[PDB]
Amino acid sequence: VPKWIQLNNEIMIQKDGKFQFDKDKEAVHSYFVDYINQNTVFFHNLKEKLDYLVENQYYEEEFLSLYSFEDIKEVFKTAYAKKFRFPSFMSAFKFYNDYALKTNDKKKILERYEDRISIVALFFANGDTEKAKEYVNLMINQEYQPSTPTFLNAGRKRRGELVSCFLLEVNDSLNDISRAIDISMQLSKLGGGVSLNLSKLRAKGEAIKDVENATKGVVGVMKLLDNAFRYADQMGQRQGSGAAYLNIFHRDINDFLDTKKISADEDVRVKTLSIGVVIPDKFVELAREDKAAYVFYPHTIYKEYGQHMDEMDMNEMYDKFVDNPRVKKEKINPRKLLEKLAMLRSESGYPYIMFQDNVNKVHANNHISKVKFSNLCSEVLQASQVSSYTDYDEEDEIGLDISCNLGSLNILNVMEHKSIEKTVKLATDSLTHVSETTDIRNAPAVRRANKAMKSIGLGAMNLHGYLAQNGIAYESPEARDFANTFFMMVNFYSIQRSAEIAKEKGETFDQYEGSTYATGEYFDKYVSTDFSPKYEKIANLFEGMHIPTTEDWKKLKAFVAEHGMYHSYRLCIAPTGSISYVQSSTASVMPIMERIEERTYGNSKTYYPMPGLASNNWFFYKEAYDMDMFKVVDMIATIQQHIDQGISFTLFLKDTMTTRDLNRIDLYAHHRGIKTIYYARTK
Amino acid sequence: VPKWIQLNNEIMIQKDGKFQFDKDKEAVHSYFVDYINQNTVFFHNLKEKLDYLVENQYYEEEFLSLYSFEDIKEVFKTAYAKKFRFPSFMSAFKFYNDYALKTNDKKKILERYEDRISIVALFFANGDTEKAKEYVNLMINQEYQPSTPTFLNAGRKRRGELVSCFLLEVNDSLNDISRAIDISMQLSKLGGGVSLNLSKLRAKGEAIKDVENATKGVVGVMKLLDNAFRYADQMGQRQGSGAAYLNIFHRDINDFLDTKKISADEDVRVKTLSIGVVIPDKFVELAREDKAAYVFYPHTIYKEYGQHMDEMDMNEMYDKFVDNPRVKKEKINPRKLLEKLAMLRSESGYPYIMFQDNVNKVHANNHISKVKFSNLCSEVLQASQVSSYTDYDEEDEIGLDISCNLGSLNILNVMEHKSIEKTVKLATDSLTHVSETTDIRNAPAVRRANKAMKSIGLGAMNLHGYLAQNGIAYESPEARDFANTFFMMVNFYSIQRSAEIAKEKGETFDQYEGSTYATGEYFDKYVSTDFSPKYEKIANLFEGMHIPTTEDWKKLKAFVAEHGMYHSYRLCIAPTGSISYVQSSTASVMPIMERIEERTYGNSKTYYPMPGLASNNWFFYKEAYDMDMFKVVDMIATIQQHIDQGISFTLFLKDTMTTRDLNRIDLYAHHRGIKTIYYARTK
Amino acid sequence: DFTQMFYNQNVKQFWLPEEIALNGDLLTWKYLGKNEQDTYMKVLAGLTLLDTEQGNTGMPIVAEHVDGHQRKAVLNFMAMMENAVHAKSYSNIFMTLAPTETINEVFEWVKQNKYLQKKAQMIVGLYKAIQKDDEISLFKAMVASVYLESFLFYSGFYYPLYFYGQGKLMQSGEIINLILRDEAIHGVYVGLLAQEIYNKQTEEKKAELREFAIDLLNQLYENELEYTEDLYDQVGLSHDVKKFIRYNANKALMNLGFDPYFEEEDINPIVLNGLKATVEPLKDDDFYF
Amino acid sequence: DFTQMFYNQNVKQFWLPEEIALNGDLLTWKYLGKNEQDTYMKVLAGLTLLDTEQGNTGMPIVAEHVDGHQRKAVLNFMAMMENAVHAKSYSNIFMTLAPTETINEVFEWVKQNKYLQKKAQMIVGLYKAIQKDDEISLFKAMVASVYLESFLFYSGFYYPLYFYGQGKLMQSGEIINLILRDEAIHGVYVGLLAQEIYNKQTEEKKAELREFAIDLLNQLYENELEYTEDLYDQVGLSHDVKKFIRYNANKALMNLGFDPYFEEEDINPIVLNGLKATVEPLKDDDFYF
Ligand SMILES: Nc1ncnc2c1ncn2[C@@H]1O[C@H](COP(=O)(O)OP(=O)(O)OP(=O)(O)O)[C@@H](O)[C@H]1O
Ligand SMILES: Nc1ncnc2c1ncn2[C@@H]1O[C@H](COP(=O)(O)OP(=O)(O)OP(=O)(O)O)[C@@H](O)[C@H]1O
Ligand SMILES: Cc1cn([C@H]2C[C@H](O)[C@@H](COP(=O)(O)OP(=O)(O)OP(=O)(O)O)O2)c(=O)[nH]c1=O
Ligand SMILES: [Mg+2]
Ligand SMILES: [Mg+2]
Ligand SMILES: [Mn+2]
Ligand SMILES: [Mn+2]
Ligand SMILES: [Mn+2]
Ligand SMILES: [Mn+2]
Repeated sequence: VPKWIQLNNEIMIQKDGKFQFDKDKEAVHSYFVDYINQNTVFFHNLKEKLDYLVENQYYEEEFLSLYSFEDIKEVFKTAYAKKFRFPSFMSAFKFYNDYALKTNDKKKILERYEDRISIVALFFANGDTEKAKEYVNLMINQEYQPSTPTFLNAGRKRRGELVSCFLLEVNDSLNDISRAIDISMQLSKLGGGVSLNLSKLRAKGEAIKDVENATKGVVGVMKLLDNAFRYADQMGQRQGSGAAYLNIFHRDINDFLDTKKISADEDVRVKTLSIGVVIPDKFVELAREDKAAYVFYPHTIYKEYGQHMDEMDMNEMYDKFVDNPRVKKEKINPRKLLEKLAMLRSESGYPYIMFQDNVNKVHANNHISKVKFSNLCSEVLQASQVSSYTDYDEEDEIGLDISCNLGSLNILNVMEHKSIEKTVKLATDSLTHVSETTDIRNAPAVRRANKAMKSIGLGAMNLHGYLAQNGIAYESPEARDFANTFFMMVNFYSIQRSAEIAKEKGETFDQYEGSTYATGEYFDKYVSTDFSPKYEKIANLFEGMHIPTTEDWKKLKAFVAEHGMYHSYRLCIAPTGSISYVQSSTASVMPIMERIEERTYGNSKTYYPMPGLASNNWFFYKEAYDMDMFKVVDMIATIQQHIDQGISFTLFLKDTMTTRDLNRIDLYAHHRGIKTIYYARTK
Repeated sequence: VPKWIQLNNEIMIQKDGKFQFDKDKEAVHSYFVDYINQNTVFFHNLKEKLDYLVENQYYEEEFLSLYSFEDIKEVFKTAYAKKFRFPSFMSAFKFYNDYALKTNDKKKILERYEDRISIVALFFANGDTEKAKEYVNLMINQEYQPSTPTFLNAGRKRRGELVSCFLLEVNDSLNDISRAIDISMQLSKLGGGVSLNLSKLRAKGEAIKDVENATKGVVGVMKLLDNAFRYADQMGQRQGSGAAYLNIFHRDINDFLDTKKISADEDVRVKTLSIGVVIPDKFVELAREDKAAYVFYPHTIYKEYGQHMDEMDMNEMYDKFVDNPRVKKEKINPRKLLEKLAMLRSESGYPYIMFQDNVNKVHANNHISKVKFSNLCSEVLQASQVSSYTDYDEEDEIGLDISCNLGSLNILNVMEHKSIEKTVKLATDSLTHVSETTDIRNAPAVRRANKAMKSIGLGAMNLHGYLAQNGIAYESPEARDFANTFFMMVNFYSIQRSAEIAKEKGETFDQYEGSTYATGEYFDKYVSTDFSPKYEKIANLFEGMHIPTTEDWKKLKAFVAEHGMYHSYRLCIAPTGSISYVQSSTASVMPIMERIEERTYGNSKTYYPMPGLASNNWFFYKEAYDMDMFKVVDMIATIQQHIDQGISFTLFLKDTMTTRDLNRIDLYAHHRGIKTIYYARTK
Repeated sequence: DFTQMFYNQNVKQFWLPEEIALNGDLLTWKYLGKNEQDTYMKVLAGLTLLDTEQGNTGMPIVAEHVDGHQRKAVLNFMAMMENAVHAKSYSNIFMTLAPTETINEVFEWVKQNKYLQKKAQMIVGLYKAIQKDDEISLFKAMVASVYLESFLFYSGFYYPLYFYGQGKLMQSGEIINLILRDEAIHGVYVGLLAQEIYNKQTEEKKAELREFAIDLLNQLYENELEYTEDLYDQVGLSHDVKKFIRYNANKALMNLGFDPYFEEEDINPIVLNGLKATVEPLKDDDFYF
Repeated sequence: DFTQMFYNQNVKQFWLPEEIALNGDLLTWKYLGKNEQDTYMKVLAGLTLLDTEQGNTGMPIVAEHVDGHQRKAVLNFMAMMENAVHAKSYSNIFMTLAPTETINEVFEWVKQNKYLQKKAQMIVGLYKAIQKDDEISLFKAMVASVYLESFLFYSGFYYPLYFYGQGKLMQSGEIINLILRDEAIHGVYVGLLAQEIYNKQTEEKKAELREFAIDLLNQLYENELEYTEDLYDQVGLSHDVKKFIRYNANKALMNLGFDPYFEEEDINPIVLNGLKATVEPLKDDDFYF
């Protein structure tokens, strides 16, 4: 066993009844003085390194050609001047195993952390040396972390796409289904997770040109998509991951759910395609009143009204659907469907739950389209227009397929540096650059939506780490007050940066004029309610930083009205799974699953303590499963009120609790304004 | 139990030690006195019937509008003047259960046999009343039978395409694979059987964008195609049928074959995807000499030579591939592979066997392309060019995808009417009309090849029926003499009609000038070898009909040289599954499987004796399983020497014979010039 | 003279309950009265208990004490059938026809039923009394096993056969017939082994062994009567079942080489109605013609 | 968490000796040298002798002491495969390749062989030492069983796999591959039963059981090296066989939830070529907060 492995395992060997957390630090030293420094490839100077990486097809030469070598040297020197040290063994291990650039045979390390950060910063700046240094300082301080696709692939020749998630709308036609399968394979080839809205597809037993009971429903398309994602599995490196979203009022909703039952037959079971359910407020109202609900056949509704079932408001059209004899429907028990959802989530963690009305009551771009589904991580909530892929030799009507670039603020590092504004603006600029340089030649709706919406996702990580390292319980009202203030600041500065980009470029996102940003409605709660901290401890935490007031929000509203906004969507809180290790941060705004996690790598086992875990903050690092899910819902709703897109909200459940407890948590989330629920992980 | 079913089951009841075959005739009468006439919709006049069928979206207005009502009435009167009577119960049952037009509620019969024949004739003639009457006389004499798609769908508004055999070339790319899946779905939606060539696809463990061990091979593509064919199942009417062809020198050939093993796992086995193997002469030579063979990685060959492995002659390329270090290959035992093929055919009848050099040594259009694969029934053998389907908003390079037009001569009815020439020419004209009226807007290469090649398949059936009713054993040399003469006359008149159509329209098929028809090579064996019958009995059978001599063939060769040939391909012998029942004929040129076949429809049993079966010809109606497969191979080769495309050749084996016997039959078929082997049906 | 043919017969009879689809019985089950369903569940539960102990204990312990690798192979195979095939098949039937609570209740009912506990106590007691190298204790356990195979199962088998014979519950009935076909050969085989031991004894010892066998049969019989009445009175069939178990008791005695003990009676006629290809390598001469 | 899954995998792997025709092996057997034929015979007899112990004692003794009806059924099925399928398969291979007198002599030799006896008696000793209601002694026997199934057989399996990977003795090699596939799952299953016992122990007791397992492995491994040289030096294969033993020792340890003992090595490519939360209804007022 390696020396650093033994040093890391020495953490759990208690001394005087206490964990040896400091041993972890020793491990990193070993991991660098025995493995990383020996396995790294050193050159005489930076010129030889850059030339070797360029000619050997490791780096794209275009982004490096925008800078003179003196500027690149200055950027690299700025990166190395911080003398960044990984405080935990797992941070360095995760970076050098998942994100550091290696040779073709993967026998040596070509990129250090500073090298990777410098390359990403130079790609972000697009020829601006000062901007590149700003990005270097932002990432080496670990205030901002680009998503895994962006951080791993920026400036690389053998790179994939920098966009993490893609959302596709599938129209009810064989041509559209085949095009959706093709685009899903193309985007999984690019490495991104693909989500498909199957609510427009007509249910099982519908007519294909006057021959009835002909359609296979959404389950056949689900099987096709599952095989497509199995085939396109990132060249066999990462399993192809897809998501299917169906409205709960679709007739196939049961069969949909039956794809995830552990007793499902092979002709129905789907195993590589995640499932999500979109629940309008009408379904929750029907379940609450115990009135029997009706699921609908989409094609009959489309024939009668000319629009898809998910294209209009069910809260106002459900009674018209039910009373219409030309609309076909089936009777269901909404409470039984809710119990089935809870049982399925207990068994397998599926489906994702999207509260459609919670998303669309604060959605700023309802004029473009209502949000009808979410992404594979159930945090992207954007307007999408379905595409009409016609026959060959016929022009296709290209719609809008959602796609946003992810980037997370490290809350602990951002607040320690007292740089919410600067970090938010620089992250917005980096995400705007990632969107601008993204061009996908096989997904036309994705390309058009990227060019028009200009949507980005600016997330946050290390919420629980910051709260526990500052002596604040994650479930406490003080923690929710901190989240309210911090994310109001993040939203304020993201809107300010979006408006500044719109002013400097003279262009807004497409159809911005009909948005609530243009009409000023979006700023209502910000121009009437003060989001400054209500607790003295939180206010002290925010000292040295100008917390925006109602007057600052009014000025920002006027600025947006004058100049517009460059981005249709700005903030989305992704799960941030593996890149949180490198940043020494807790995953996303979720509470920690465990204080010390035991992970098996190779034939060895390693223990990763939570960042900053110690004796004095052991009980502030409360495990998520031990927490009240209602207070976690309160925290997520408090954050969500300042996030325009959704938050990947994983439910952490105990084995003792029943499906009724899961249903109660889901209904409280819906009541509190939670937009989406990601996972039901049971301990 | 209905009266006609009792009269049909009375056949097996033996009187005086003989089957009551004549009772079947009585059954037909009952089937018409009790059921057909009662459930047949009658109109006051044909005008009312045509108006009702057109208005209720049963027929098409376009083809009926080309004639005055007097001409349509005259065509119907010509059809009804024959007073055609089905000689067996199963003929009428199959027609009125499969082909007769029924109401939307499927309880009444709108079309009789004469009505359907008249409608198909009017569709064929395209406005010529005399030509329509000629077609009516052809089909009511049952000399020619349009295929199930053409016969069932001609003149019907609610219909699939008139072509059901489609051959697709799949290029080695994700875009091409997705396009192939889409086209397969679209053609299965039209009701056609789709065959895909997977030899150009790179094997498992190949590089994608210079990353190693990334390709899933052809088995993942087969899984995708199997899912696509399961999804597209004729609006839930018939099981989606598809075929995949792989060259035996493709490295995936074992895994390909492993998709049909019973022991194969769920992630390996494809259930609705037929498989065929293309066997070049090089593989047979390697197996014969017991030299170990090599299966090659197609992408390495493409990188080294710039052409696909299946696009070049393996006979001259195999040694260069083996000696090339940059071509990756795996060692195999060709005799072990042959034994595996025989074992798989014994277990499941798969794969289909295509002898590439047997096809291509007589292929007339090798300049366009060599025949690389066959159809789902393993009888279509045509030149195909792969298409380069690029990314979106980029122009695709459309190639040639095979789609031939099926139609079968009834050898008994044709020869008893002494009308080989007239029937062949009229069938060629009808096939040309159906090929010209076919327009598929979702298969670009299929449409392009249909427009360019103008390839049709004119088959024959009732060969064994005709031979048995004339006191000739199917395995006798007299039967092979008759087949030689009859199919040489069929080829002569098909070529003459093709040249006449080319002269009339002033156009040949695309790239005809490079064909062996243009150079006169095709006629070589016809201008030197006399194909007149060598037996007096066969000559007396051909009495009253002019048998083309060598001088006639020289005149035809000169005529083709002067005027060209309209069809790239003219003759292919399809299995003729259900139309053989309606025509009261034995299926294809195959020998009969059973003298009397027992079938179960609903909860009732039915008995179909072979047409013309009696005590006198009971011995001549020898069952296929009791026959020597070498003599069946000899007869099929005798026919194949006059057929430009292949013949659906099913092997009929006993359970006693082993895989050595199957391999011996396959090798004798290869030796005798058999182009394709369809199935290995074990009794 | 017989083990090899029993080996071949046992292995050729191999089956799994999953070979039989059970959803076809759903309607004829739904249509039975509550009394009929109750008796049916309990009957199969009693059978499950017997096979559980025959598989866990009876067959393995007899296998341990019987000499000869082939005899042991037959007995091991029979043991596997008892618990891996027979006992499990009943759960397949239960899981198809009954809700979980009814299944839970019937297994609780076997634990507390005094006749089922008594018969298990008696049979398993004899199995566990076998002493190494003591042929008499082994004989006694083999008699107990024959009585389980050829007599005790039959109060249970009656009811599935009674339905099968009326064209009811025919898929479940198919499973039961396969189980019965197995037990018939198991009873014969163990009977032949018991006779081997009996035939080694003095006439005086034989007389004692017959006394043991008849006393044991009577004791089991009297208990089975009470069990039969307890289960079948609610469906009106107790007297009919009693005739059936006496019939099968005689078959068990015959399997042991003893004369029938009960007089012949007419059994319900309904219940009587309830009863790759070869590969050769390619020669170089097969490539030339 | 695992018994029903293993039940399924076991029963779906069921096979019989008669399925593979053996006579065609004589066409490659006749071309082997005397040393090759000698090694093959000796290896085959070694496997046969060890597998008989597993069928007569190893599996039945574990089935006897393990609690749980479903586990007893799976274990019974495995014992059946040893006695009814594997033992007949080994006999069939022998009878095909050697005359009766040669078979008797090879078994006499291997029966007296020091290295075969050492390992056979070490394993049997641990099975004989199991005490009623003592889970420690049961665990030790399970370790012995896993070592036999997943480790000790492999010095023997090497040779048939070596021929099988070369196109020699393909019929008997197919049989051996089916046997080996059964022993693999047997080893994994018994391994899970051992881990269950291990996980019920204190930390000191665990460390003591680990020391037992490693000490036993060491004794068996050192004897395997001697066994290997004794059989394989005459055909020049011992170096590669030793790599195969260590690789399989590591698999056996992993089956017992332990870390690999030996460094990772590549294997001979010819041999490689041969190889539910509680459902509670919503009660209303759960929709109001
Ligand atoms: N935790 C760590 N994170 C990142 N790099 C590290 C870490 N530990 C060691 N290294 C790398 O290994 C080298 C070993 O040097 P070390 O940290 O022991 O101190 P040093 O030799 O006094 O110099 P310096 O600390 O100034 O780099 C470091 O210079 C650095 O490049
Ligand atoms: N074998 C048969 N094949 C086809 N149609 C038949 C057959 N037998 C009877 N029919 C149908 O039933 C009708 C009655 O025929 P039948 O044998 O009674 O005498 P017919 O002289 O042909 O009668 P019709 O006056 O109808 O022409 C036929 O006209 C035809 O429509
Ligand atoms: C062709 C086909 C379609 N479908 C379903 C899936 C599609 O969502 C739906 C629409 O198919 P379409 O491609 O729209 O078929 P169509 O346009 O010819 O029929 P229509 O005019 O009624 O639109 O039909 C199947 O389930 N199986 C099939 O094989
Ligand atoms: Mg449509
Ligand atoms: Mg390519
Ligand atoms: Mn039993
Ligand atoms: Mn039994
Ligand atoms: Mn064994
Ligand atoms: Mn074993």
